[PDB]
Amino acid sequence: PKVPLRTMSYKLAIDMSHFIKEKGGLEGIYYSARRHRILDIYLEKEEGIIPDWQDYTSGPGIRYPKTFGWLWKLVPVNVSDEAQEDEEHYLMHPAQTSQWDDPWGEVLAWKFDPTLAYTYEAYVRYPEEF
Amino acid sequence: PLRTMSYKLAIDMSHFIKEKGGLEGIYYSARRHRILDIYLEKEEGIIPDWQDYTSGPGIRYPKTFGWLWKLVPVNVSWDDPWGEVLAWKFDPTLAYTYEAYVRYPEEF
Repeated sequence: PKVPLRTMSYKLAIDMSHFIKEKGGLEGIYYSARRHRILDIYLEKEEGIIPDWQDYTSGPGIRYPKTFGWLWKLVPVNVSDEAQEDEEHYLMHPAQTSQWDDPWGEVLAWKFDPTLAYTYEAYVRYPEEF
Repeated sequence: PLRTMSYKLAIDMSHFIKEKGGLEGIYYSARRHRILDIYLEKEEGIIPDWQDYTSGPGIRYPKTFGWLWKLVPVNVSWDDPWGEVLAWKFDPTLAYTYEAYVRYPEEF
């Protein structure tokens, strides 16, 4: 039936990290609050993961996942050339995020990082965010 | 991972694009043609050998069976060798009729 709820432990975070990768992964997909909550619902629905686990550090640059074992961090994506990323947008995806949705103005995309299983960067670098 | 544009892929990419703002009603140009080429080469690794449209005056039909987009003239009363403004129009019946090959097999 429905998977019983369970919190994302360290081992579960790794297994879910690879489960999402095997499902195609999130590489290079642009981050967003809506995509964030969609990811949350996907793991509750298919795997019963209580969705109190997906959070990222806030400083500029890499946004490290605050649950240790989650291997999908956020990275800033480089400036889009004036020509022709705006014509590309009109042509294909006319509905764009505003970069100032992020407090640092940075456009964020998911990136996979296996080393995040061996260093809890979020807590090692920014303990004050806990 | 370059992959070539199959029928099922053309259907899906047709739908993905149409789902979003997509190409609907947008003025066609040789520039915008290549931009679409790149955006698909990059975002899905599709060799850009698929997006051709039949030549003559009138509606231009896509030469990849499964690509659900054609080019339609806009009434008004230039880039086009026939003297027409062209616009992208989604058309789901191209899933079931290879109009390009039916009407103009010459171009194959």
